[PDB]
Amino acid sequence: VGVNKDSYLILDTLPSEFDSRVKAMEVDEKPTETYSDVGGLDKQIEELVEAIVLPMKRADKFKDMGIRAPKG
Amino acid sequence: ENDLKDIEARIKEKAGVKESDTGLAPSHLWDIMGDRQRLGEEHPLQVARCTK
Repeated sequence: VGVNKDSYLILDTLPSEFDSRVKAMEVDEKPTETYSDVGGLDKQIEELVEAIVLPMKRADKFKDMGIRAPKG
Repeated sequence: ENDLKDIEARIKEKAGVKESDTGLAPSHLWDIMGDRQRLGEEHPLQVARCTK
């Protein structure tokens, strides 16, 4: 929260604090390298897409299936 | 021999110990811009850092 310094009263609410090194983890218009920088080893790619990307987007099917999310 | 030992300490004590401080001969006037930095608030700043 905000608190008025002069006389301590909640002024407002504010979003939660984060430490400075954690605020730069974010994207800032990160460049892509897409699959055009990768030739050979397609199998690896396929496993990655199934594990991470599709349980995000296809997160309803996952509940249908009756299983719990992957943590990584 | 012992009179020598006694007089070295005496010369040292009377000369005194002092702390060297830097100077500048091309500054014979420094309170043409020293006075502006002095005595009001224009301000020396409590340094902070953005966290969000």
